[PDB]
Amino acid sequence: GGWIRNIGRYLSYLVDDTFEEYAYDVVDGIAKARTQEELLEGVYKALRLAPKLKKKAESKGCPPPRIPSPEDIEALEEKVEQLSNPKDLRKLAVSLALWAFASWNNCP
Amino acid sequence: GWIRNIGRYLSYLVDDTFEEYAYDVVDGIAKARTQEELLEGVYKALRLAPKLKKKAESKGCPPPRIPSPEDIEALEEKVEQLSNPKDLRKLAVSLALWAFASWNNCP
Amino acid sequence: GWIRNIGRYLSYLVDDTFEEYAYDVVDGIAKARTQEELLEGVYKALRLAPKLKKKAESKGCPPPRIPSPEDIEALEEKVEQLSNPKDLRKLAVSLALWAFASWNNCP
Amino acid sequence: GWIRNIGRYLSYLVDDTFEEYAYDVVDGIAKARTQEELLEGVYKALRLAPKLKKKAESKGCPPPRIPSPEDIEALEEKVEQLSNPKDLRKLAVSLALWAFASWNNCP
Amino acid sequence: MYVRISGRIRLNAHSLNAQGGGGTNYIEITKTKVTVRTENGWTVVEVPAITGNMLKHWHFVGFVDYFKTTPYGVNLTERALRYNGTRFGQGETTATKANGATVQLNDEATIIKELADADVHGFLAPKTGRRRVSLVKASFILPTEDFIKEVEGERLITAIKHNRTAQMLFSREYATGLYGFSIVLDLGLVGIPQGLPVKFEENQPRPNIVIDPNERKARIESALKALIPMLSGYIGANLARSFPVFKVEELVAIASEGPIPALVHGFYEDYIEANRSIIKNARALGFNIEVFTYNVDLGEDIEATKVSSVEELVANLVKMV
Amino acid sequence: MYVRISGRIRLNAHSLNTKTKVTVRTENGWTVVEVPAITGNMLKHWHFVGFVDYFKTTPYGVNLTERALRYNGTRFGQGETTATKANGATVQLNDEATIIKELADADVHGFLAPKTGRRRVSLVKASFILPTEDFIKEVEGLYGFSIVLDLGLVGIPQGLPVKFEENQPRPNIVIDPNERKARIESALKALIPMLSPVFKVEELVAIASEGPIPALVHGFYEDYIEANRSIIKNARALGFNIEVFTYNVDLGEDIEATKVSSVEELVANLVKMV
Amino acid sequence: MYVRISGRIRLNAHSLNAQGGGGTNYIEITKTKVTVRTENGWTVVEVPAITGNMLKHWHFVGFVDYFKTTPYGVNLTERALRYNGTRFGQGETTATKANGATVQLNDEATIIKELADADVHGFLAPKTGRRRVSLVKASFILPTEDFIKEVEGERLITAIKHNRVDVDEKGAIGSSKEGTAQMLFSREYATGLYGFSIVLDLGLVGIPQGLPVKFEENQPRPNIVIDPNERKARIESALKALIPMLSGYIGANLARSFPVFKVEELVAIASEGPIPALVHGFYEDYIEANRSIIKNARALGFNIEVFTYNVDLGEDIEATKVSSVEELVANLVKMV
Repeated sequence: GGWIRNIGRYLSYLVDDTFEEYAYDVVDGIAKARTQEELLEGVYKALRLAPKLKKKAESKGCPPPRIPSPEDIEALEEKVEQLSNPKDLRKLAVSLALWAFASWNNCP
Repeated sequence: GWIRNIGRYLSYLVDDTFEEYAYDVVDGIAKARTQEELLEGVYKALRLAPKLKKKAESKGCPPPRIPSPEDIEALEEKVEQLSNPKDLRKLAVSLALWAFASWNNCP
Repeated sequence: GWIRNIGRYLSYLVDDTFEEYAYDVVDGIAKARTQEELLEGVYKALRLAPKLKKKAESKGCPPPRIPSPEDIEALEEKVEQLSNPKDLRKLAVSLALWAFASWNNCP
Repeated sequence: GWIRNIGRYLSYLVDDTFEEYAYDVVDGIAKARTQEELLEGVYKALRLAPKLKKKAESKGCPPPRIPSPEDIEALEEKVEQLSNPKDLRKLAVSLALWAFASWNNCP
Repeated sequence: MYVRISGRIRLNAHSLNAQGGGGTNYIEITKTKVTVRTENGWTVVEVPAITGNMLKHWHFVGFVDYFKTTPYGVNLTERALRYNGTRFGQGETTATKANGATVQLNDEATIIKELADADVHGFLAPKTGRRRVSLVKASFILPTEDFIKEVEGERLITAIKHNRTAQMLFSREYATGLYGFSIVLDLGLVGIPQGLPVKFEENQPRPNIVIDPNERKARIESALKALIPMLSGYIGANLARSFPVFKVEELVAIASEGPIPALVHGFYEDYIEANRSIIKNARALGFNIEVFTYNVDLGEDIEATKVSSVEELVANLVKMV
Repeated sequence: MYVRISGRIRLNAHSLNTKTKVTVRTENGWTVVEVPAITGNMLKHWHFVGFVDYFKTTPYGVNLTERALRYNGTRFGQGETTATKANGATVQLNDEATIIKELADADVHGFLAPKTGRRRVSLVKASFILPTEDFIKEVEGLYGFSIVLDLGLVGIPQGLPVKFEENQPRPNIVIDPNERKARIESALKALIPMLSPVFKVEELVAIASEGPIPALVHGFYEDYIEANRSIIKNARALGFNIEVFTYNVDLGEDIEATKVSSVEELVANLVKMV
Repeated sequence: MYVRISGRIRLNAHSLNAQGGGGTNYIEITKTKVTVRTENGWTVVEVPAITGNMLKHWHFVGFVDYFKTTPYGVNLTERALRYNGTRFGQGETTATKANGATVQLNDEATIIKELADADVHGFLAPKTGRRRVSLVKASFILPTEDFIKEVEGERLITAIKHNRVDVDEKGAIGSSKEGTAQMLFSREYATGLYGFSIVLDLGLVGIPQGLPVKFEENQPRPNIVIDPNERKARIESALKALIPMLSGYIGANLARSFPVFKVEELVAIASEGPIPALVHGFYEDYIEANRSIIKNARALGFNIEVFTYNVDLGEDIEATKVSSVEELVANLVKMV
């Protein structure tokens, strides 16, 4: 409900240039979310790199990354809780995985 | 609900200000497989609560939200029915996910 | 559940308004490998009863809650049947998970 | 099993409403590792019985219950067949642990 | 001028540095674990001890006591006048001199010059962030391994109770035994800032003495004379009702102008034999080392002055500087 | 003024409440032994009651507590925010100086009021009455004792011992100097009963000085005579003036010391110099 | 002087290298987990330790202390005089000498020429990118296996609690509302018998790392930018820096703890060329593991010269029986 783009903006920081942090493994794991448990594990792995990007963005004259709000985490948690079917789990995972590759204007 | 308070407390161990970066406890809680590992990781995380309480006034930040006895005394028996690691990993990742959220720790 | 009563007493000795800060015994109880170590830690924690009895009134606080003699029986019978390090460590960590909780004492 | 009467007797010299507060015997009971010093400690603790008996009527409360001679005798054959120190000190620390509780010594 | 003192002293029927029961009426001596060789391998024993903080504070007390009589005694903090152990607590940014004039804490040199409280025993002011390493270092006071070898236990401690509603009986623990001690005084930086210990005017090392050199000599002699009420009894706590029965048994002291190795603690049984080498070879390397020995024979080949008391030791050390 | 006394007394029928561990000489390996002893607190209480007794007869002996009059030397206990004088007047427990000017017992023996947190270190320090090694070696009774009178701060608060009127160290006296002298004289005279239920002093060494001096070595040890004679003959050269008095003990030659024949004349000589 | 020394020391009643505690009333000695066989399956146990960073910093302190006296001691960084452990800041481009001069942070040859501590301990300039591998490497200080295994428990640490007393001008303790700067300040105190295996590859001192060896005519030569007398003085200071290391001048809390120190035993090897790193003394049988590492090393063509203190090291091995530590340093510096 609008938080997919919010978390995708943060996820895109792990693939774009001007960051030197090419963590394709976490993006692939989130995109390959077979079940909810390891989908949450992939999201946690993506969030573990938040301090690195947050502190290194100011070291290169770039705005700090838009770390998702706790409301976004609550939305993700409640979406995962009611989902026990891989049918919609696949499309849900791909939804936030696809936003990783986008032409975001992180550094002007 | 019983996860947001503990996650709020956990987010205090890694953030701007509050100069105590302890990624080891978060990593142990998230990567815990059995009940004992999760319990000891939670104990390690809560061991730093007096440090956060002392550091709150040392920097002018509002006092940290120490988890109430109720949520922990419910979480303990919430843990003590999980015979499979699959249902424990989801609980651990849910516990450790909030540690990297944009909380207003020091407004 | 027979542990929160003794957990409150355990938390009485590592919180403010009581000026004890005996982290050593709490860490010993939590980081217990053999049952003898856990028994020694619990003995050390329970040793500081008389010091905290009359000091609470001198600091204008309600008397602290010693665990009832009934629960020592249950603790002993549980530790007798727990010999494997796994369950013993689980019990030891669960004893002091909320030692640093936010119990409301001395209002 | 012959463990609560001795605990009551040990508590009777540490609990309130008394005057003889000798922490030495209860401390040495916990810190025991060989047969001879443990027997010396228990005998020294038992030799405080006459003073407690003579001071019991000083307050009017019922006199303390001295452990029965059979209970004392059982300890000899209960400790004489223990050789390892791990089990020898378990009873030693249990005796001291049973001294601290929150019952009533005498109304 | 650097000096190291060590040896063995008989603390008989003392109560120094008790753990303290606070509210409760049990007073116990502090306990520490030490390792002893025995015969079947290393064994750990819990023994009474006196922490180095106790000895350091008492040496500070003696230093103030013997620095009051010096005509340069105005250069003391107000806290040091009442033997207030704290140097600069958290929160404050100024010091109260003995005269009464306030002393700023924005620089190390001004603190060093204005007051002698922080010069000898160091200081820390967290508000302004100033720090100065203490020039006096003391170790624990442990029973010597020789004594613990043939004491074979019995806890080395006896509890005695005292009386006085306001009527309670409180029991305190008393210890005994031949203990070992060692103190180090690196009194070469007295009156010298840590930030700029040298000046290098004509491209040569020059000590950066910021105070009057006669005042520096007075401070040094007072600091060494502070050892006078250390081996006489004024050490530890509960001096009102205990007053430890004190007598120095063995003493070794080394003094020098340049940096020298720390002499081995007297706790070990065979510290004399190690000291013989650590002193003879140290002099062989080319260190100007003066040796004073009380009630100990370290053999020949060493120009060690055989002495009879403690005050001659400080007298010789003072006349050496 | 600083005075230190160490000696031996032949005591019989001790008055403990209390044996403690003591390490005897036993050159063939140190060993410990339990021997009866008199606690230091009992010595301090005896000195306190003697001081009160000899201070009551003083014309200035009005600045005393009701507790001291009945010899109940409990001093200040928990929960007491005020004290009662000898004449019945009350005194407030909020400062050292205001207590000093009206409480003689709280001055010479120190005090502690926990309710207001006011502390004053005792000016008299006592050690145990231990049986000397010289006696214990032949038994396998003679007793050794040491007493310290740090009367240099009588009537001087610890908060502001010096004033610095124009940058000189001066004794900050908050009482009448004549009253301070009388208090010191009474404290010195308080040793008359301390050396007099059938014990008679055998050997005794006392030292007095206006400036601080190292504590005299305890008379417990067998070799205390040589240690103390070395102490005196050695510390006289450091630059301190020490008056040494002996009781039937000779420190040797090339040393000046008055040979007293009784304790009362010892106290007379000690008080006549102040 | 590729000198390697390892041995057992009886560290009793120390508090070196605490955990800081963030400034609260409880601070604990740092602990690490080590593996022991116990003859019934390898098990890991958590015990106090001294991190190698502390040992290296104290070696640097000893080095500058014994290098100031040498007349060649002018070439020292200004921050090094105050025993500041830092070498170069994150974003600083210049350095300050003792006399107050300015040293650039490019062409590290001149940096090691004009600076002493940065030459022998290495440095790092993030801006320019200069770097230099430390010529002194130290290992952890851990309780030995034979001791850690025979105690069978025995937590060692005692946690003595000693607090500050504060009195105002009215002799009042005070309360929390007035502050009075009172804290209980509990500290951990440990004991035991430990081992150390510090090494010193001092043969590379005064040589830039970019061109360690120069070629005049198809022949190697050391690139000694500094004067040979300066190199000898630096080597002598580095060797003598071990004197206030095996005497009780290591760790922290020296003003209150000052560990009761004694070297139980030690073995050192100097040699001239690259040689095997001596095994740590933490293991129980290291002496045997050393008796088979120097007896046969001399057979391969290494001019190993070994000094030993309280270790037999066989009889067929030509080992110099040193009686103390500083004369071991004298023997080491005899060969400069």
